[PDB]
Amino acid sequence: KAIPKDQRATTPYMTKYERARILGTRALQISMNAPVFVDLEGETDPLRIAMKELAEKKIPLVIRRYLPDGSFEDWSVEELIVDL
Amino acid sequence: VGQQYSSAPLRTVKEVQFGLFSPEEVRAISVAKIRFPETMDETQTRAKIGGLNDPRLGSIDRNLKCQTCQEGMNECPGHFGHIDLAKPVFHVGFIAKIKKVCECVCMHCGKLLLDEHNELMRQALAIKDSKKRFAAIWTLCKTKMVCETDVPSEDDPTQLVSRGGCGNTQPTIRKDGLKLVGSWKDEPELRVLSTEEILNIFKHISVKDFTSLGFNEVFSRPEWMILTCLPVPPPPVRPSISFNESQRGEDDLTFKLADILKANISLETLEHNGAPHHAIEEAESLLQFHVATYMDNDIAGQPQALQKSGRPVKSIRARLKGKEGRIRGNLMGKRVDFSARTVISGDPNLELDQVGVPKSIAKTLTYPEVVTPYNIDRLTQLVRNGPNEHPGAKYVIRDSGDRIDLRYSKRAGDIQLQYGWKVERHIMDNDPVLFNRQPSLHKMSMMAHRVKVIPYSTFRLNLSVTSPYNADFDGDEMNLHVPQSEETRAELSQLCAVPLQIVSPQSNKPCMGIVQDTLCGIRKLTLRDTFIELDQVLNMLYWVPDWDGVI
Amino acid sequence: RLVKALEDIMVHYDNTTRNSLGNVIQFIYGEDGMDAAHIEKQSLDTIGGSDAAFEKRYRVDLLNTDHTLDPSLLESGSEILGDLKLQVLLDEEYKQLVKDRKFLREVFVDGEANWPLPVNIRRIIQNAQQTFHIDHTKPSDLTIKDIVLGVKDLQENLLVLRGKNEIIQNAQRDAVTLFCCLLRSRLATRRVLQEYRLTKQAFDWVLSNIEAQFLRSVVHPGEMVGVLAAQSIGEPATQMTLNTFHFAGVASKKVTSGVPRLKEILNVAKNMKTPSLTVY
Amino acid sequence: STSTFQTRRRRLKKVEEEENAATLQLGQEFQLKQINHQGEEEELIALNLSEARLVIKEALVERRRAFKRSQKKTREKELESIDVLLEQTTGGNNKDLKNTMQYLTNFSRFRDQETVGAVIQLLKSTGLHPFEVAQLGSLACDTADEAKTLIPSLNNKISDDELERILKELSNLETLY
Amino acid sequence: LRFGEMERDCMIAHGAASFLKERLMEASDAFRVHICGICGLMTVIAKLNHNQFECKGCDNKIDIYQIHIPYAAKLLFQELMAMNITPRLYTDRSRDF
Amino acid sequence: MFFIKDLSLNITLHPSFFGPRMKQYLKTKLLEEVEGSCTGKFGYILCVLDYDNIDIQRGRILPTDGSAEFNVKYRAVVFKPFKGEVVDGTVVSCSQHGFEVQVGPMKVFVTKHLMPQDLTFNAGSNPPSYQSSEDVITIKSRIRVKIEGCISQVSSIHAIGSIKEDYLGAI
Amino acid sequence: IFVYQNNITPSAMKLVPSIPPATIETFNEAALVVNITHHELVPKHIRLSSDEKRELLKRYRLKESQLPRIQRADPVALYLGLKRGEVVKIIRKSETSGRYASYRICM
Amino acid sequence: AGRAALYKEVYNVIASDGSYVNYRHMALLVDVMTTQGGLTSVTRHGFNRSNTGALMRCSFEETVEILFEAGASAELDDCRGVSENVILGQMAPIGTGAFDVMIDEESLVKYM
DNA sequence: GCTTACCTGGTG
RNA sequence: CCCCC
DNA sequence: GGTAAGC
Ligand SMILES: [Mg+2]
Ligand SMILES: [Zn+2]
Ligand SMILES: [Zn+2]
Ligand SMILES: [Zn+2]
Repeated sequence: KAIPKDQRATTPYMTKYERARILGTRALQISMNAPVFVDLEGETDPLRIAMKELAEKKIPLVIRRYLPDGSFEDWSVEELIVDL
Repeated sequence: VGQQYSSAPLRTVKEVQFGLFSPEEVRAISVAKIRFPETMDETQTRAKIGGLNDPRLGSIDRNLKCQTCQEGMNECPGHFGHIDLAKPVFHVGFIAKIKKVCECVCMHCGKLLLDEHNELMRQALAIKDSKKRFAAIWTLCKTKMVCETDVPSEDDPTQLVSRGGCGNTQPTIRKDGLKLVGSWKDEPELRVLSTEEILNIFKHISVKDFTSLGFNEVFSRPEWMILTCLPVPPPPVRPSISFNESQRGEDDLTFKLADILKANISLETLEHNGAPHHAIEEAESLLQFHVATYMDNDIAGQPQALQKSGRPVKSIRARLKGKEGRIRGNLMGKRVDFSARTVISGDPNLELDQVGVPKSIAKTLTYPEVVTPYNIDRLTQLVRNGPNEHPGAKYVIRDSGDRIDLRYSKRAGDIQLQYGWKVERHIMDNDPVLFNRQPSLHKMSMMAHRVKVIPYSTFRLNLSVTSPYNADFDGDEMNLHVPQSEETRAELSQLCAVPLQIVSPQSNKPCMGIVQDTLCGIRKLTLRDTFIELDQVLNMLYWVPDWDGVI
Repeated sequence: RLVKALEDIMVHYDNTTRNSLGNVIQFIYGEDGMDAAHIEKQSLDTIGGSDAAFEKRYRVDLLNTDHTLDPSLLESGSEILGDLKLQVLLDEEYKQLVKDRKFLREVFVDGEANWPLPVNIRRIIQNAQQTFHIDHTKPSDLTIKDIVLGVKDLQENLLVLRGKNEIIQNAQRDAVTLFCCLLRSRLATRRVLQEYRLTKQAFDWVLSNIEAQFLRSVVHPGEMVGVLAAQSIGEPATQMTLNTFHFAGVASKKVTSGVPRLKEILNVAKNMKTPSLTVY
Repeated sequence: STSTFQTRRRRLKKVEEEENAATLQLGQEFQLKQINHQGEEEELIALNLSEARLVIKEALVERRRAFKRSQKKTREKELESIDVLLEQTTGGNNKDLKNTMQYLTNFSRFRDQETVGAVIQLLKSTGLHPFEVAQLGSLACDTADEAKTLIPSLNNKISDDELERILKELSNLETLY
Repeated sequence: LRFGEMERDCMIAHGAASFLKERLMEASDAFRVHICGICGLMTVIAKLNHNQFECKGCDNKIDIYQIHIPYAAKLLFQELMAMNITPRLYTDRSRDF
Repeated sequence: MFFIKDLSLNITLHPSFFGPRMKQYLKTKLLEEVEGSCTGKFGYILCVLDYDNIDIQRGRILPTDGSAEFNVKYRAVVFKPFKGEVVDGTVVSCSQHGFEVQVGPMKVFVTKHLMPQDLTFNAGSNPPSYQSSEDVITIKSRIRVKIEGCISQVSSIHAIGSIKEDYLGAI
Repeated sequence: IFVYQNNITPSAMKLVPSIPPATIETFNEAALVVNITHHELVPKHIRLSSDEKRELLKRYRLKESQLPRIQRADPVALYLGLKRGEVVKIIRKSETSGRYASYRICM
Repeated sequence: AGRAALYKEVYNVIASDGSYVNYRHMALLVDVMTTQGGLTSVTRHGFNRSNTGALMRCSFEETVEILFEAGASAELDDCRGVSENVILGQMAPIGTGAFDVMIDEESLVKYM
């Protein structure tokens, strides 16, 4: 049922799993000739490119965190904090 | 992934609805009627018959011929057929449940032995969990041995209200092998309850009554525990091992089905003809035997339906029973492609997270790369190298599905790659791979390493990584698994990488340290007495890769 | 059996521990909401020793000449003597530290001080000293307010749970209870100044790092915590013995132990080999 | 294939498929109580060819507007006029639409949106089924007997006299082609 | 080589969901079936080249889906069916819980 | 009849299209897939309305394949015929067995026996016709038909019609 | 609350649920000799109000099903005279956090 | 108190061996054995007889018997468990599978 | 209170 | 089988 | 060939 932005209660930090999936998903897309939102300063590896897109926070993806009831909180990879 | 484009929408399974087949559904979903024990030989002509082992249910001969569907071996799921049973038979799996249901219902009128008029019954009918509720209703109704016409009214105990007549006495049912025997009440009336007799009163159980017992109006009516129309599984379930033309060994199931068929033809013949009635009971019980023995051939009632060899016939139930079973042996665990195994050896010159991979293995294992403008030139070169030089490739998968075999293709020397094509190239240095040491007792028994293609036939690993694996070099063998997606390889590198496993969350301490030679040498190197002169100091400094260049 | 029983247990996006049916097994993972790889045995000082030595180590009395902070310890030292307004603050500090010692002695009855907790505070202070080249022979630029209120604010940011309601806010207060006991015991005014000899810059860096490290330490929603636990109990079980006989040669002293006792347990065995009351 | 807004209910229950008629027994998919994108319950939208012709015309016009905006970075006459718009917005391969527009432009009783609006107003007071309301706008009837025979559903729903007032008004609104 | 039960357990512990599916599907026995939308059965008589779909005795032809499941599960289900058990696979949730 | 219906199509888009003009290509693939289509369920999906406001929603990226699947929520004009629907149409083909009538996107075919006895086929006429004591039905003539029944035919619906009953026939 | 010495006759035990909404509780004198709630291993169990319960379920987004359960016959459930459905808050000492609260639904 | 004692017992077997397991693991096992109101054995009788999905329970011990009972009582498996997604060859709601990934056309445009 | 029905490590 | 921590 | 939950 989608928890509104102002009411989101999950972690502001990106989970270790969220990150691995994003980098994986984005590398996959890049490797399938998807448009790249970063300037590949001579980069070639779809993972190394995805990491650049992540670091520059230019990945156009959103995580749908599902709570055990079915409701969910959508989180942009832009707003999510990448520490780790 | 099950070959060739389907216009149908692809979805995932969200729910599994378990149930039982109505005999009406078995007929509805059938492709062939099935009526001859004979499997093949059109009189003698090697080709499948209009009776068993299909017209129709699927194919053999790696010849498309799968009835109008006409799809051929890999693509075709088989299609079910049916066999109509001359007399109804109990399903082995439900013999006990049938006993218990008979023990809960009046064997004459089909009513529930207890109802809302009984306080203890009301408590049971309230039970939310169907499994616990049926167990309660049974514990109550089993003892009830009369189908009460009237019972004391909710208000007045002196007065009575009519519930649902009949008033008939119930038997005390005992299981005699695959038979259900009753004892009504001089000495008791002993009689075996017929399948038809049971089926009939099961057909007469109210929806409200069978829904009060664990049952479902739509998906599982109690009457369906009694078999009437048997589904014949298609050839993929019972494959005929062909020993090259005019020599084929049919599955045990194929043989069993033929026995069910033969027993059935027999019964149908006597039933139709001058039924001696004490011959009919034999063919009937034999049919029961085969149908039982086909699903389960490990019944308590000893006779173990043997093969003419003295072997005991593989029951369907037997195929599913764990460790080697369908579930445990094929679904929870699988034998897998993109895998390797050799003797592990130790290497002081490999970084903690590297794995030394023998060339032969590197040239066999193949990661499938998508042709992109970034790799177009590199992949083009590996394709040129072919399947025999190390930085090489084995296959080229086109836009147009089918794969080019670089070891045989007349065009292998040519091949002008195109974006989107997949190049199946050899495993190369720095590819993330899953390395494992059985028994895999920990999360650390499986860790991701970076490939390092090297000579000689052993997987070489860093000495420090020995401890998490619980490996030594007295000939231990280790397993390698190659990830195939840019997505699965990110899972390995970002989650299972050896350096990420340094601190174990089992013991809450690190699970890798300095060992053996290095541990011994580190104490020795670091005593006051130990001094080094320039010559060696320089080689020692030069050995540290990260050294700042400052003496 | 352990693996098959725990398979489906995973940490959800609400820090709750649930199975495949979504039934709550633990309201917060392992009662604290921390990932076991970020846990280290630390010493909860306050718990042990004499009440006298405790008072010596922690009590700061600006209103008493003998028990004030030495003017050598902080610049504020000379003008802080007799400050009633700040004493009310140091009175809170000491009262809480006592309340903490009382509580720790309830939790761990044997007095055992060493418990695995997130954020090795020893190292952070140690590193702050080597970083800022702490002069254990120079007065500190810190204020009592800088310290007292500084630590108080840090506790507000040691977040395991997030929710703008009392259930979640209480659940959060609780999860952090034992960590905060350690934190308060290690960043007391007397300790910070007289033992660590920190500067405002140094102390700030410490609070900052504790916050960051604590956050890194919380479990990640998605952790397959079930299998992990099954394998963590499984692997040591693998190494236990059937026999043992450590009490052989002395009958009328018998114990079940090792693999057999692990079976008795996991099987919730009714007829156990060595039943025994220990009456106090 | 395309799905709808009507939520799937019957489990297995085979397929107890019922016939569709003019006892207003249009499908499950064509019930009076419909559910719109916004989730709200909306009534069935049935169009009289005229209402239908203008809906499609307007829809296609706004599509060319969007297509030209994104490109930066009298019955015999109305017939050719439409084939131009379709050759600009429609996929060409859509013969079904081309056959429809020729039909609709050649069989619409009311040209302008004012006249179409007036029809739609008049027939809405009636409280008849959206199907009967669309048929009363598409089929030109002179007597209540014509109407009531051609549209059998109507039968006891409206008085013969009231129906006749309506058909006199629809005939007056009929466009002089 | 066998990627067995215990091996599956470490991938679970690791949280390598996508790697696990790949190991059991692509790396081993992935298969494609046609499922009827009415009975959740592998009944669909899908003639691919003719684009004909059909589940007779549902009289389907329209409400049909393509699913990717390990061949051993296609086998498991046909085996359970052979024993009068209906393991009906559905592509939507009726319970909503 | 000729209804407006709220509908939704699931479109799976390949990573190559994950650029700025993405919605532009989804709205495009929607019009290709859906517009001009025919189903027994909905009838002919004649024309998609409100192009400016077609709802894309978010699109789930699919596990092992990179593609993203969106459920495109939209609203279109449909034509679904019915038994007992009285339709006006024009005569297209004509034979000794009957005549076929074009009604919007579909054809309704009238049998010789589902037309009054006086209407007799004339092979002679150019084009072949059906004549009676006061009427002529040939190609191009307008007819009011009562649909007797419909058949769903893959990408078209066809129907059998009558002009036997009162108030039906030539117009 | 009926505090009996040896046993309450089955004849008398029938009358127990006969007077709703009033509830009768039977405890043996011997059982009550020691207060089990005072034990080392027994934590503080707190009876939740219908509204407090409503909130607990709301806040964790729970079905009553998904809550950890306490038996009706449970020595502590009997002590508090917990009815079916009633939720109890359990405050225990934790070696991990300081304090930890669980909830149990009386079934 | 039962849970408290069970932990004490579980701990003491592991620890007597010299062995160390972090609390949270034993805590969890003891918790699982306890949330049902009583003591639920890590056996075919215990945990495997719970309200969890058929296919998952059939993966341990009573395989065929479980599936027959599943059929007769018309059980519905919601495929929420790992085992069910493994049998179906689908991504499990585990770790990297505990959430969904979506493209945001809004931001996709902003990045050009 | 006796008889039944389930189970028993990993690879090769 | 014959091999393994 | 060991345990328990059936009758
Ligand atoms: Mg060895
Ligand atoms: Zn086929
Ligand atoms: Zn009766
Ligand atoms: Zn079907």
